[PDB]
Amino acid sequence: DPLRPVVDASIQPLLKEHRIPGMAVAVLKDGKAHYFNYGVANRESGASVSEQTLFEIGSVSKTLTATLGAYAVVKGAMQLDDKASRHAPWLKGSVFDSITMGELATYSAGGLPLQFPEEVDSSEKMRAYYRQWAPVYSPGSHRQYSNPSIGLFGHLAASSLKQPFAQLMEQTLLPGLGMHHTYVNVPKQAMASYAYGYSKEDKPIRVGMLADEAYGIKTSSADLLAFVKANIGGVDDKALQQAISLTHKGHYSVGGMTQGLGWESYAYPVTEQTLLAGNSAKVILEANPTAAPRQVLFNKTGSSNGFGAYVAFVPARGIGIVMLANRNYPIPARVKAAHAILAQLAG
Ligand SMILES: *C(=O)[C@@H](NC(=O)/C(=N\OC(C)(C)C(=O)O)c1csc(N)n1)[C@H](C)NS(=O)(=O)O
Ligand SMILES: [Zn+2]
Ligand SMILES: [Zn+2]
Ligand SMILES: [Zn+2]
Ligand SMILES: [Zn+2]
Ligand SMILES: [Zn+2]
Ligand SMILES: [Zn+2]
Ligand SMILES: [Zn+2]
Repeated sequence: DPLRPVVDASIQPLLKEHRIPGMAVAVLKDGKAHYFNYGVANRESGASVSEQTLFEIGSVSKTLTATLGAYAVVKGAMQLDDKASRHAPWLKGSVFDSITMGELATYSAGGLPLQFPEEVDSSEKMRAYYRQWAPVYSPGSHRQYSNPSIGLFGHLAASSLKQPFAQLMEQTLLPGLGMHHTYVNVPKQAMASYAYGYSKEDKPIRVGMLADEAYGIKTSSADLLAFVKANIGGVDDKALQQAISLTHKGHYSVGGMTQGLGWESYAYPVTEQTLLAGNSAKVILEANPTAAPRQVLFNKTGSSNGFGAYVAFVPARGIGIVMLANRNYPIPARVKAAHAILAQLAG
């Protein structure tokens, strides 16, 4: 593979510097998938990573949850300007009478936090959490990246479709996308392909309320590259195609980043500096005011304990990259390596 030297030059230094036990890398160019696999999925078994190895992709899950939401819209079960409580009777009477589904999807409802408080560990406590929640900002005015925000959006999207979220994903959406080894619940027969994550102390670890919706997907580099392909070349089902397209529309911007449903987008070519800034601690951790929206590059980061994932692609150039590791290594390292590889593929 004549792309191997290019990918190795950017990936190998990451593996050494951060002692990454294993990484699956997949690249798309000119309609062809290329797989580059490094190290081990499981340090006990010493089993090699392949493009069929399942990794936790953490917040990259939000691109798939967004696509379910968009599918619900395409099917007429909901609209992004619906008030949230329209799809949750238990939210009637709360501030969610005046927050929209799109605002939940784009983390712009008014300062829902990054994580549920640790005490919110059941269905009953979660419902009380949202019912008592007091907005910090007016709806639409600030982005605060939030699991409770998009988690709720996904949860209500499934409810709009009258099916549990895990079932819709595993039985309809993901196989519709060509993703047959992508799970919220990894089945018995897939367990032997399931990587372990490795904490900073080299302890093996595996994955909360609305975990499924916000960060719970297990998938392979092959499946994730198929999702990238679907975001470039498209898919057979008309409803799913339109769903995917809705996830590309920009809602608002924060600096040079434009927020859509799940995917975050940039004018391409994109400087390393612009891509680093939109994926910076400032953008991830603080509230930022929303501004008017923007070739286009789409990306999403994901970081669970013991896992670090990144996906980026450019439909106008037919290029894309997936990087899945079982170490949570820094986002800037992911962004830099991806940017370098895509620049070489773009020619
Ligand atoms: C998405 O991956 C999201 N990550 C999380 O919600 C989790 N942890 O976040 C950090 C490490 C900040 C924390 O400890 O609070 C998480 C999910 S399952 C699990 N065990 N941890 C992050 C914030 N998104 S990303 O874009 O920064 O990667
Ligand atoms: Zn490190
Ligand atoms: Zn209840
Ligand atoms: Zn529910
Ligand atoms: Zn520690
Ligand atoms: Zn057809
Ligand atoms: Zn919007
Ligand atoms: Zn402000």
